[PDB]
Amino acid sequence: WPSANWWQRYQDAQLNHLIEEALQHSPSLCMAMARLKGAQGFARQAGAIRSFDLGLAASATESKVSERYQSATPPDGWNDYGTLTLNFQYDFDFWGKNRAAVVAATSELAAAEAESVAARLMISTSIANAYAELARLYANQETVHAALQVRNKTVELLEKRYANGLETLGSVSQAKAVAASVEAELLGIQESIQLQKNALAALVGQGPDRAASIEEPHITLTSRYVGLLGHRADITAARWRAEAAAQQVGIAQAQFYPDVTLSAFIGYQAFGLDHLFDSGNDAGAIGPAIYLPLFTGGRLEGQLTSAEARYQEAVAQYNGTLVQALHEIADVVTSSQALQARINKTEQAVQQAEQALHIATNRYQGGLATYLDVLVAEESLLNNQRALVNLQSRAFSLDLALIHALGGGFE
Amino acid sequence: WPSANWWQRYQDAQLNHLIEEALQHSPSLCMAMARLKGAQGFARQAGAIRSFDLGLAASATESKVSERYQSATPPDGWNDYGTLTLNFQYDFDFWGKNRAAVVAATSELAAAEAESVAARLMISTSIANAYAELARLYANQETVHAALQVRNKTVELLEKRYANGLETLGSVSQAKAVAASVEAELLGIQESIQLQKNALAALVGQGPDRAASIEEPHITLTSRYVGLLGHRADITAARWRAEAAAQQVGIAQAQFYPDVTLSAFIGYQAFGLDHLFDSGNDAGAIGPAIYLPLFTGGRLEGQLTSAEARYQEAVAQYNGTLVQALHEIADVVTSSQALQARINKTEQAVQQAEQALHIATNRYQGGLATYLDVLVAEESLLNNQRALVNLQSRAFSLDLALIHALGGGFE
Amino acid sequence: WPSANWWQRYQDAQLNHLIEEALQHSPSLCMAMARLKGAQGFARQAGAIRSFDLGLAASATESKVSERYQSATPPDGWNDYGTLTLNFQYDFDFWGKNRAAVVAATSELAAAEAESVAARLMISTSIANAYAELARLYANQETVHAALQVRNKTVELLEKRYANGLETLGSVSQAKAVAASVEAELLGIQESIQLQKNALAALVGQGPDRAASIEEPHITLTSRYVGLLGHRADITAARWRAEAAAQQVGIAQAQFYPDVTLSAFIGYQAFGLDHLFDSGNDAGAIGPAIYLPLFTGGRLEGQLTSAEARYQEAVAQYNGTLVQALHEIADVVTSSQALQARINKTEQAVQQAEQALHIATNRYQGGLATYLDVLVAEESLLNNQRALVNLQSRAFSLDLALIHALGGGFE
Ligand SMILES: CCCCCCCCO[C@H]1O[C@H](CO)[C@@H](O)[C@H](O)[C@H]1O
Ligand SMILES: CCCCCCCCO[C@H]1O[C@H](CO)[C@@H](O)[C@H](O)[C@H]1O
Ligand SMILES: CCCCCCCCO[C@H]1O[C@H](CO)[C@@H](O)[C@H](O)[C@H]1O
Ligand SMILES: [Hg+2]
Ligand SMILES: [Hg+2]
Ligand SMILES: [Hg+2]
Ligand SMILES: [Hg+2]
Ligand SMILES: [Hg+2]
Ligand SMILES: [Hg+2]
Repeated sequence: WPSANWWQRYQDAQLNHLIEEALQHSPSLCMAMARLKGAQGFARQAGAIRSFDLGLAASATESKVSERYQSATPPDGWNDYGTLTLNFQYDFDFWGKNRAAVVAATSELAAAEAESVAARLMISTSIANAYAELARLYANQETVHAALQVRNKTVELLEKRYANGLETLGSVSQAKAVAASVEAELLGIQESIQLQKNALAALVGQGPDRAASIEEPHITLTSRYVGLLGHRADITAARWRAEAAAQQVGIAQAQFYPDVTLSAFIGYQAFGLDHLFDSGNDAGAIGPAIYLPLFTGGRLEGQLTSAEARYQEAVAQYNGTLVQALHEIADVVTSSQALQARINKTEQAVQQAEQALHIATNRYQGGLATYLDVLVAEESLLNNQRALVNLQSRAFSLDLALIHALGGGFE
Repeated sequence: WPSANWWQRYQDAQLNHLIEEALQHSPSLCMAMARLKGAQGFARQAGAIRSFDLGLAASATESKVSERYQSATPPDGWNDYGTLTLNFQYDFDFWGKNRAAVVAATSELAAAEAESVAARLMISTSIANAYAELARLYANQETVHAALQVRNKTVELLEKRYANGLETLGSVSQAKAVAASVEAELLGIQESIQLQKNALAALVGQGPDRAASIEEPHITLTSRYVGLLGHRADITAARWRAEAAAQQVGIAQAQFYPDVTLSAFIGYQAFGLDHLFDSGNDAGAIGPAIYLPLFTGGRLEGQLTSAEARYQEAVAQYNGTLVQALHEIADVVTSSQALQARINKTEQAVQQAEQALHIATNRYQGGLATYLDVLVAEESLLNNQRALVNLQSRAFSLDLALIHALGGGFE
Repeated sequence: WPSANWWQRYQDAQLNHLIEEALQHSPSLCMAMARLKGAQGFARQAGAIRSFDLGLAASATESKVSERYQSATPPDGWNDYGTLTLNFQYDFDFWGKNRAAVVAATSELAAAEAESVAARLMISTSIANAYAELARLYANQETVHAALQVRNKTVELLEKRYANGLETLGSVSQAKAVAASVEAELLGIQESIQLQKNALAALVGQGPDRAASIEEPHITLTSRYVGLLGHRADITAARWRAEAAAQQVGIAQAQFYPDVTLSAFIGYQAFGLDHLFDSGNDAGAIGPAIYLPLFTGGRLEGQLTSAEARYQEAVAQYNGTLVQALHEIADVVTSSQALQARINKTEQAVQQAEQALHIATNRYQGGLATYLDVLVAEESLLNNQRALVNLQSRAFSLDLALIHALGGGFE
């Protein structure tokens, strides 16, 4: 199914180059890279909760103690003190709170990894879809330009006839109005082409000088040959975020249980900075502490409610993502299955209108039909030719819609 | 005005069932439920600030004191100590800071309650609007299919005539081009119908198998029979959020004032863990503390500026919501008042075009008018019939727009 | 180039008044003001990190000390204690962490200042663009109303003719269908005009009574006469945010280095509240402390990774903004350069169609051409006249697009 570099299947080295440029260096690329690195840093920070912490502390203080407060034998006046210690703290994690925190953070990272794939897909498909439109525009340009050549040929026939007393000025004027209108349409298409090149340049992270070297597409379209949702990075990301939320419910539950910590220090403390290192002025301690909240008035309880709510939200978000992915795939299937008959009937309208015009103009070049018959046929032909070109372009768009709906093929 | 289950007024048990399904269980539903529960948990957490807090603390420590630091008679060497205490803390709230915090949180909850109603409205109206489009599509299907039957009948008349030397091949070819084009339009409509069923399935939280049982709508539209803004949950929510912001200004102001707290503990402390419970090794304390910031270099001041700014923003947000609600209601009124005359003139175009076609085809079936007169009339008729069906559908859309603009009728 | 009050160049005091109203008082205005004040408050709060902090603390405690814990000569029973102190804290900032924090906050403020300019631009251009559409609608109203007068004149000619046996009922019916359709189009345009007035009222922060005094625009369009990006407030804001992020990388780096603080207090502490102020019960201290983290298990490291990621994101965001601004300017140039030829060819279609109609109707008023020739010409004329009016309106839209792309002229 969809390749990793799936755009290569269209055999357009243009398209290949545009996507390749965007995926090597472009702002959308860099932002996606950055957002993944962010999640990596966040995961790293979270994992620290399961380590011990070590720090060095030192102080020098000039202090005067109250004479009648907490010491029966306080030193007199202002004296200097110093300390210099190595300090240690470790949280025991008896209920798994901190482990759950790390699982939540790593689940977020897994979601971030999936989102980086989704970002690659969003870049490549945004370019391919813009390219599809460029191709559609160039097709409409060819169709309208060819019609213009004909409209001009009709004016000049009708003018030669009018000159020889074989046609009216009304017909001539109408034909000139038709030709001017078709040319106006062509100019609009040509503007759109250039606008679309500008957009492609921006999509690949470049200024508008990149647009100057964009040429007519040459796309080769080949027919291809619930279980279909496993390459959807959005579903994967939402899965992992629902896992992270579940873990956060666990954290909130574990906050009701005793927290057991271990602290320690070792170093020197002295009355007199010049005595900091004297024999006997070492100090140290180690021991566990436990804290058990007994009544918080709603803090622990409310936090648990909020964590449950976030889990429920995340599950609903996952469900929504599944529903939306199935909708997207269902639509691609619907439209893909409808396309051939649409094209078929529109081809038939083109061909019958082309016959109509051929007969109308033969008859005109021989004085049996009016100019009006020609105008009506010309208009019907052009309208159907444009409809056809747009449906042919739709085949490419639908192939791209399938690739998007399947989530690409990054692997 | 708008009922609680307002969609029932259209007398389409289909529509009723789709909305009912979505409101019983669907991802959009669940996310809305979850976001309300979240606000409930947040409110619960906030209310804790006005309670006292109670906790149990215990520790066992092996400690060596410096010989010449803070004790004139320090114990020698490394000794074991233990503590086990019940701890209590209460913030007095003399300036109402904490009360304002709870008012802010409960105001947010009231806003969240209003937003849950808005979410129900967004679900039901999104479904009804998608349904409106489904109905419009089925109407265009009937209109275009009926026209197709006629186009085919015209081909086969013109072919019988051409066969008998009474018509040209040009006419025949044009008529076939017209019929193929009308059929191509029909196929496009039929695709849209299926796409719209897919969308309805997704809107009610279901996979695309739900779409398979969606049938043609049968909507019954009945005419109905600043003060009109009280069912707007968005205005209510913004109201309450502006209240919450106002309270937060109060909090920021109160941070300049003295904070008075009460702390207490009771328990046991001992040199020697085996002596933890000995007579005389109980320890306890109670008392108030007061802290008054005297200079913070911009922390309190900046926090007040930020809180005032948030209030101003929230008031502007409320004002914007009022303006937008009035715009929405004004537009519904504008369009509702315009609709009948639009329909009237478009009905007149339909009927006159239908007469034109009838005369053109009678005249054709008797050799007085061209095929061209028939083509022009057929085209004019179909264009006007589609315009009419779209305006008739607009009546339903406008009724739904009114319900949305009034904020529904949940009560 | 673009003035500060650039809309004045269109010489429409209407437009001037609408924009002026919105910029004096409107919800969008107020929200923008509020968001700037917020950033000001945040900057103020951040700057506090470089000041010292002063506070007053007092306590009164009833306390019972354990007999055999930490004092060899503990007081007996429950006794009262009091304290009353002035407390001082100052962070030294040897590595520039706190300075970087303030630079980051002031850079955010500079970005907020730029965004307030962008908000002014978004307000004025949203109004001008809505006004452009209002003008376009009024032009289409004039064009369609004038065509309607003609369509009605054609019905009544064809009816007088049909009455005298000189025309068919088919022609009459077709002409009536055409007129009804043109009137239906007019009614739709008139609805749109009123909807557009409603939108303008909302855009200037007013209820729908403001819409009642909005009249036909009278815009005067005058031709004007990478380096072009310096008035883009979005680029400026993104610049400053990338600076703020860079500083935050510095903060994260500086967190690995020793933190040196200074603390002090002075006051009174006493056993016996009635002795709080007794000679010798003063207490005080001053001194520096240093903390150096030695191992944090990923906290410092992960924070640095996250800060680098945010910098990278912000740089990419800046780059994206540059690319998007260049795209916007490139499009304005593309479309501006295309416009004249589009208008020219469309003017030619109008004029030739107008000749066609004139000849068709002269010939009709003299029995040489059919009604059909008239219908075809009338339709072609109207279609081209509307296309022209829309292209003329486009000239105004493009001028506004240029002003937007250049970022206005606030100075
Ligand atoms: C990473 C280094 C950790 C060890 C720090 C040990 C600090 C205290 O250590 C010391 O202090 C005394 C007072 O001078 C001496 O009497 C000692 O012999 C000595 O062990
Ligand atoms: C919720 C329980 C709160 C009460 C805890 C009281 C702890 C201290 O209580 C005690 O400690 C002493 C030392 O053993 C005794 O001499 C006592 O008679 C006793 O009151
Ligand atoms: C802003 C005011 C700062 C100064 C506070 C000084 C508090 C301690 O000050 C004092 O305490 C004693 C005990 O009564 C006396 O013996 C003193 O003479 C006196 O200096
Ligand atoms: Hg990057
Ligand atoms: Hg990069
Ligand atoms: Hg739920
Ligand atoms: Hg649910
Ligand atoms: Hg404001
Ligand atoms: Hg304001």
